[PDB]
Amino acid sequence: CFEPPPAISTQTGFRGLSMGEVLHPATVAAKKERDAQYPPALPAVKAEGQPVSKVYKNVKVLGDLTEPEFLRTMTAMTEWVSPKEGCTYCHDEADLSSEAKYPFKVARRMLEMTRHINTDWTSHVAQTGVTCYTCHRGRPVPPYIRYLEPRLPLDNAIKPTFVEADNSGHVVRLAKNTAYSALNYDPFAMFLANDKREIRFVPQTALPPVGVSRGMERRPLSDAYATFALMMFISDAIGTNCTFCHNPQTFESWGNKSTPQRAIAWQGIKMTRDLNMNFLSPLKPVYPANRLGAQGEAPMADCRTCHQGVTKPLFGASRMKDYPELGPVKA
Amino acid sequence: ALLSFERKYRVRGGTLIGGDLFDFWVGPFYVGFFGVSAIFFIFLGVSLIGYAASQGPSLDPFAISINPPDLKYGFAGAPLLEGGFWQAITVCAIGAFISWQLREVEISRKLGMGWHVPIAFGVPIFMFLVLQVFRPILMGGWGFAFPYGILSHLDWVNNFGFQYLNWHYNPGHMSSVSFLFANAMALGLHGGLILSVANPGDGDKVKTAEHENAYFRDVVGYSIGALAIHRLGLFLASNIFLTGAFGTIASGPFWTRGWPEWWGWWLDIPFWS
Amino acid sequence: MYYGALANHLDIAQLAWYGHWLVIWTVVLFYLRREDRREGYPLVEPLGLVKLPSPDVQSGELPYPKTFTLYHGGTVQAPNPNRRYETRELKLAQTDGFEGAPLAPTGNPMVDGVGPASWAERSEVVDSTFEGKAKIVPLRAAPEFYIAEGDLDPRGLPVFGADGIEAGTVTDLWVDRSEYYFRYLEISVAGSARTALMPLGFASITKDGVKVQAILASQFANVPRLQSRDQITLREEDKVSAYYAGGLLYATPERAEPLL
Amino acid sequence: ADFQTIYTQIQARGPDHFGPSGQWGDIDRVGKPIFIKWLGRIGDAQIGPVYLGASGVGGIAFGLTAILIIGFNMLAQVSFDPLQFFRQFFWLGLYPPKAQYGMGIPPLNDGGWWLMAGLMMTLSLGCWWIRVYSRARALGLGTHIAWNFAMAIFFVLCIGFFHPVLVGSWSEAVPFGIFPHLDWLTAFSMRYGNFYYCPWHGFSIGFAYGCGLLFAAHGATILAVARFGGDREIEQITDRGTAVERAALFWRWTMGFNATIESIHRWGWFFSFMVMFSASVGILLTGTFVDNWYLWCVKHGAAPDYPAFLPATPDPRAGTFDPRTLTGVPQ
Amino acid sequence: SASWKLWLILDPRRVLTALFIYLTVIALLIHFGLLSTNRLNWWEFQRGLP
Amino acid sequence: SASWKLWLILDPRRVLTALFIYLTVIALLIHFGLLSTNRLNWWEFQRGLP
Amino acid sequence: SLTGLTEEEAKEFHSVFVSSMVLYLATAVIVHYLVWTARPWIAPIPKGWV
Amino acid sequence: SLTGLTEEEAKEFHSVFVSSMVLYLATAVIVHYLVWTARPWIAPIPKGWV
Ligand code: BCB
Ligand SMILES: C/C=C1/c2cc3[nH]c4c(c3C)C(=O)[C@H](C(=O)OC)c4c3nc(cc4[nH]c(cc(n2)[C@@H]1C)c(C(C)=O)c4C)[C@@H](C)[C@@H]3CCC(=O)OC/C=C(\C)CCC[C@H](C)CCC[C@H](C)CCCC(C)C
Ligand SMILES: C/C=C1/c2cc3[nH]c4c(c3C)C(=O)[C@H](C(=O)OC)c4c3nc(cc4[nH]c(cc(n2)[C@@H]1C)c(C(C)=O)c4C)[C@@H](C)[C@@H]3CCC(=O)OC/C=C(\C)CCC[C@H](C)CCC[C@H](C)CCCC(C)C
Ligand SMILES: COC1=C(OC)C(=O)C(C/C=C(\C)CC/C=C(\C)CC/C=C(\C)CC/C=C(\C)CC/C=C(\C)CC/C=C(\C)CC/C=C(\C)CCC=C(C)C)=C(C)C1=O
Ligand SMILES: CC(C)=CCC/C(C)=C/CC/C(C)=C/CC/C(C)=C/CC/C(C)=C/CC/C(C)=C/CC/C(C)=C/CC1=C(C)C(=O)c2ccccc2C1=O
Ligand code: HEC
Ligand SMILES: CC(C)=CCC/C(C)=C/C=C/C(C)=C/C=C/C(C)=C/C=C\C=C(C)\C=C\C=C(/C)CC/C=C(\C)CCCC(C)C
Ligand SMILES: [Fe+3]
Ligand SMILES: [Mg+2]
Repeated sequence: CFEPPPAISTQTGFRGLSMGEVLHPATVAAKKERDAQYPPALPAVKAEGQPVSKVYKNVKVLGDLTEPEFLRTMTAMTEWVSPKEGCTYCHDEADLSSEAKYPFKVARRMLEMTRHINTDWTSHVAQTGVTCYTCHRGRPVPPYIRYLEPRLPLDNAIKPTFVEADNSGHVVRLAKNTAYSALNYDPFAMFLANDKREIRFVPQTALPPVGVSRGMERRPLSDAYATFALMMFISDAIGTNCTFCHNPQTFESWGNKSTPQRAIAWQGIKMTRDLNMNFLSPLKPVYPANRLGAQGEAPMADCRTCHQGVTKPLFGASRMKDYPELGPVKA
Repeated sequence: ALLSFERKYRVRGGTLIGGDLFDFWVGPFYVGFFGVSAIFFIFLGVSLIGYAASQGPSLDPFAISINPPDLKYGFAGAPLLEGGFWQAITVCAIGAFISWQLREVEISRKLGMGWHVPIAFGVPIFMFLVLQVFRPILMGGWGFAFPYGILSHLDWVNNFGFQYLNWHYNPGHMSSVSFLFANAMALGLHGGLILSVANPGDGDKVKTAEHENAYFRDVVGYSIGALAIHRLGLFLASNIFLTGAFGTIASGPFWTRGWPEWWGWWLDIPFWS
Repeated sequence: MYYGALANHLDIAQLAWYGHWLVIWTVVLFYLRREDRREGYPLVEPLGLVKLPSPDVQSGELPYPKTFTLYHGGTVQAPNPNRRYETRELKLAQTDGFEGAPLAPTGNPMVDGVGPASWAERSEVVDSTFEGKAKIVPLRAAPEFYIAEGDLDPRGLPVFGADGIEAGTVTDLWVDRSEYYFRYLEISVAGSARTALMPLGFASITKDGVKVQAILASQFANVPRLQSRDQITLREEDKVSAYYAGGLLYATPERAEPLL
Repeated sequence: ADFQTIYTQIQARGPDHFGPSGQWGDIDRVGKPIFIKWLGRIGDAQIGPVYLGASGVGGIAFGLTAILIIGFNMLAQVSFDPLQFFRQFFWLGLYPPKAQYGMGIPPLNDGGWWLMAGLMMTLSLGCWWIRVYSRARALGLGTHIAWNFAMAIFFVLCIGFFHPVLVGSWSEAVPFGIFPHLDWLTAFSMRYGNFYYCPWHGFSIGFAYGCGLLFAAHGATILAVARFGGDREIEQITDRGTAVERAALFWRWTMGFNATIESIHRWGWFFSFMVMFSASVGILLTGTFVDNWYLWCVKHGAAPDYPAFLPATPDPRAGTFDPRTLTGVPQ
Repeated sequence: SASWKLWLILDPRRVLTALFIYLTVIALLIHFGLLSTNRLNWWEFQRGLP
Repeated sequence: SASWKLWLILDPRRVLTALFIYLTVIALLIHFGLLSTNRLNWWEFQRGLP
Repeated sequence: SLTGLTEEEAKEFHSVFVSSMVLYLATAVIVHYLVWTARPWIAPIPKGWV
Repeated sequence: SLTGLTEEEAKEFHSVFVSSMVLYLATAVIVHYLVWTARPWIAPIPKGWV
């Protein structure tokens, strides 16, 4: 209810438009300390030998590597996903080729997903890229996952209170997933699980056009509310405000009225929809029943899953050069 | 040039500074030392606005915008076309407002009136100072202040509001808006009641203060009274800015998050989760 | 193609904008300012250079007079032809030849009734209740009115002037019977057989006594006198209030001087 | 300082008297007046008697019915949990339809209850307007208050009923709720492109600020001449004393012109009326004849433009979607 | 045994009105609190168990 | 004991009303706070146990 | 007295008030037993509850 | 008397007030024992607790 001064302010718009970031230094420092737990890159190994899909029996994604580099990748993955459990989280103790454990199959699809992100979505992740740690932060279950219904607490490792899991908490579950606003919508299920809905709702002409402006030919105003809820969610998930990407003088305008971060955010929306539709949701049959949602759906990812309240995940920390096997993949 | 009852009131004395030097009228206007300074600042500031507008991109009256400096300049004087003109006009505006208030003090001293009007005028001056000086000082530069333009200062208000993701949830804003609406409604009621009593209809008699009390005791069960309604109107009008200033000064210096999250103090009480 | 279009570059909102301005300025200039001119107009130029229209004709800026029919009696007009001319021979002399030049009192402005001590030529009638009784009366003449329980009773308190010298004793309160509101303190002034009314607004009242910044103790003697003991006319109210108000500027010479 | 202008130190008490008789309804003036002491410091101490009347009862009955509907639907929103109702009250709301039904009566679960509550509130406001008007008439007073009130009620109808009619959709109307109706403010402004660029929004705000200025100035003026009996405004209207001569001269010497003690009340009435009148005109123009106020201002040359501070970024979706899908249903 | 003297000072009407309102508030709280559960809700189809 | 003289100064009606409101608020806090916990909610099906 | 009741009015009101209060509480007791037969609302301690 | 009661009224009220308060507290004690038999709410110190 009180944050002591000073604040940190950036300027993202023309002078006098009060556009830019506003940050609490203690919050920034706490997030920086949290994100600095990123394990250092493992020492490089000599890339010499015959390819691993000659020595090994069940390699389907990382076949091009050699035994030292492949083992280094496995060591990085166990640091990033299951440091407490170790190799046994995904592997049979005796048969390293066995794919009996569901985390093995999930992790294979996750390797493909990470390579896809680092190869085909450089329009969003640029040369920073992602690794398993970007979402997992050293846990089997990433701290911020999404279902078709909002949940509390946001970090799923924390056990929910009675109200957070009860029907009477529904409104709060909405509010705390849209930065405490009263907007009566779940923008993740509407906009980020798939690409069925149009986020944009603002007209692009001064006067109402014939054919779209009366009665049943109009989109309901609920769409405006829903997009506002999505934008609140994005601002909270990225740890910024609307002027990071907009000149609120005209939210609908581009050019001098939007920042480059808005174009990157559009690429992020496309990438999140793609990841949910093509990699995370189709994993439903592999999971046990305790990982699925109320509708029996598989857990998904949103902006918060990678960003976790920072405009750049881990403040732009990168491992792309250190682990080329995670992307970009040269065809 | 005089109201028919005016001459007996035009006596010397009551000035704060200047004495008989500027103690005179020009037409209906009282001048005084602070009338002289008000005209100085008004002429200078409007002329600087005119020249600075002439050098901007559009001369359409509603598109003119004189903006403060970039944040990088901090509190330093900026080049005139890049915020320096805004700084000069800001100084002229402050001088004009304070001169006007002090001339009101002199006029009310001359008339044997209470100083309620210049004191009330102090409130919007204080809000202007909060917006353009005090909050910029806390935030660390003149670049946080609003620009001068019919529609551009609205852009500043808009973007300032959305820097905190929904300004409607600002508690100081909620109080300020409640006072604004209450004041407009109370002014409507008060004007209507006085006019209804003085203008009953066709050939009907002017009614009395007892009729004023009776009307509102009938309608809502309470009548605040003739003097008390003026006290209340002043109270509500003043509290618009007096309580808004808290939300304004808090936004950034005391609160960097979205305003809806501030209500977590209530929502997140552990007793009810 | 579009709703609201009247031409290629003419739309309904554009015309309604100018219509709104027309509404605002017609109401302001054609009606509200004319209403504003129902007192003090036509304007007078005692030191003018040119000939104005006679004050007794409807000269063009003047609204046509309206008639207020009073609750207890006759009628008044606005503009009021009877209040048009003021005839009192104010004790004031010009400090300079032009109208914009302030006037200076020729001696004892508070008694004369000039400047902040000026009183208006109100009707010499007692303001009344809607039942026809005198509205403002001392508590001795209105036993059915009383101070609310637990509130400070000021009767018997000493009254001190602006110079800290004791000036008198509160003898009574005067209550407004229509509004149920105390409006005056009656003060027996020391050094005479005489009572002076004072508006309750000029009194700072404690349990120790009442203090009056407005006038010196010795000036309480010259407060304007009520013709009747237990009632007050509207003009008497104006005179009594204006005496203390004039003291705000005239009680001592220093009060009329600037800081710098 | 005149401390009487701050509060009332010595309160007066008198006989329990019936007010001025009305042409009818003196039988319905009920209640024994009560005198609460702290209220007499800032205003009049007396509460009551209150007039019942037929129109007052109608206002109460319709208003209580609407309140009951709203509160019950809020309670259902927390699944009837009383503690959670108390906690979440500000975030709760009864919403108009979220789907597009045009102007058809929506189902109970998606806007029917909202519609019934809106009708009940409208009828309660109608009855209370009758009460205001007819009490003015009964006491032999002009009906100025009732016409100011009528303008306010008309604005309420514009935002709740008339604009939905004009664009043809109940989904545009204001929800009932503490935070939800503010959410509507923002969603409505976004849908129609920044209400800051609506000229009648500007007029309404100009007159609202003008009400602030005028009531501050007039209240302070009357307080400043309170020692001359300035608060007795009716007598000053009929027999002008030195209080209003001083008030007029203060304003004349300050700004070159002045009102009278009667006409300043006409100014106040006009400004308060114009708040609601300008707001009503703006709402009736919005959507029906103007789609995007910012683009309307750009078309008419009024909108300021600013250089980009960060690089200007073109719309990355330019020419990839049909612009009719922004505000119109695709099918 | 002198409990009846309570009505010499406590105004039976006030106590009756207060009890009416108070017991009503308690009853509404209990009925609506039970309806907010799955286990003890008797209006709706049974939820919270397979 | 002269404790009864308390009622010569303390106005039994005020004390009774204050106790009524005070104990009601405490009881409501306790009942509804217990119902906000997995462990001690006696209305709902048992939650929060493995 | 401060309420306007006489001595005998106070006694008669006290008698009827107490009888009504006792009857209301007794029917509440019976109703709670019947509701228990409908829903035994205080379940026994479940297995892993500590 | 600052509260309008006579001295014997004060003593009668005091006796009834103290008896009622004590009865209320005693039944609270019994009820808390019964509730403990239903739910022993102060759990023993858990294994890792310090
Ligand atoms: C998206 C952003 C929003 C926003 C952003 C916002 C901000 C950032 C602030 C407010 C503030 C305020 N807002 Mg909010 N706003 C309000 C209303 C209000 C006001 C009650 C309040 C105070 C305004 C103020 O300080 O002016 C200031 C006016 C001044 C200083 C006048 C100075 C006058 C000067 C002394 C004299 C000038 C004289 C002329 C130059 C002379 C002219 C000469 C003549 C002759 C021509 C309503 C009723 C709504 C509705 C309906 O939703 C709303 C929505 C919003 N506001 C949007 C949600 N607004 C302020 C506040 O208090 O917030 C808590 C504030 O800081
Ligand atoms: C809570 C109490 C409030 C309140 C109270 C009172 N209000 C008063 C008084 C009281 C008591 C007076 O006594 C005084 C007066 O005489 O009344 C007739 C006055 C007055 N209130 C004015 C404007 C007003 N009140 C607003 C708000 C409230 N008022 C709130 C609601 C607003 C809003 C909200 O926008 C406005 C615009 C003037 C008309 C007048 C000052 C004249 C002046 O100061 O003369 C001196 C100065 C000038 C005439 C011009 C100066 C021009 C400079 C040099 C150049 C321009 C600089 C500027 C920064 C550019 C801005 C651009 C823009 C697009 C962004
Ligand atoms: C520009 C001019 C404006 C303006 C003007 C004017 N405004 C007027 C008049 C004029 C001229 C009148 O003459 C009339 C009146 O009489 O004045 C005394 C009135 C009025 N403006 C009110 C409210 C108002 N004005 C607002 C705004 C503006 N006004 C703008 C600013 C706002 C804002 C902004 O939010 C509000 C809330 C009422 C007090 C009153 C109508 C009462 C009614 O129509 O009653 C209708 C009756 C009912 C709804 C029944 C109520 C039953 C109980 C008490 C309620 C439920 C209790 C239950 C226990 C449940 C609990 C929960 C529940 C509390 C939730
Ligand atoms: C166009 O200008 C106008 C406005 O500006 C927009 C208005 O705001 C208003 C007021 C408010 C509105 C238009 C908005 C709400 C109005 C609606 C929905 C339509 C009008 C409805 C009303 C004014 C009130 C609605 C009330 C009902 C339908 C219930 C009617 C029942 C009543 C009156 C009591 C039943 C009793 C009888 C039928 C006979 C006995 C009656 C009495 C003894 C007293 C009745 C007294 C009077 C004065 C009619 C008016 C009237 C107006 O003309
Ligand atoms: C030689 C030399 C230096 C000369 C200089 C002379 C000098 C200082 C000139 C100044 C010239 C300037 C700057 C003039 C500008 C004047 C200004 C600020 C005009 C603005 C007018 C505006 C827009 C006011 C907004 C408020 C408004 C709508 C007011 C209209 C209603 C009125 C007149 C309110 C004032 C008013 C109020 C508030 C009462 O309560 C009252 C009670 C009883 C009788 C009369 C009145 C009364 O007149
Ligand atoms: C889950 C996150 C894993 C952890 C932790 C570890 N490994 Fe793994 N491993 C995983 C997958 C999904 C795969 C299949 C790779 C593919 O592209 O198909 C593997 C593969 C291996 C293999 C090859 C098995 C074979 O066919 O011979 C080996 C030898 C291997 N992994 C070793 C290994 C070690 C030593 C680990 C601990 C440090 C380890 N893995 C962790 C998924 C996961
Ligand atoms: C043409 C046809 C067929 C029909 C037309 C019907 C018609 C005229 C409809 C009109 C609708 C209108 C005008 C709607 C307008 C709505 C508007 C402007 C609403 C705006 C704001 C509302 C707000 C802020 C409401 C807040 C409400 C509350 C907080 C209520 C709280 C209630 C309670 C605590 C009561 C609890 C009761 C308990 C038993 C549970
Ligand atoms: Fe008034
Ligand atoms: Mg539940």
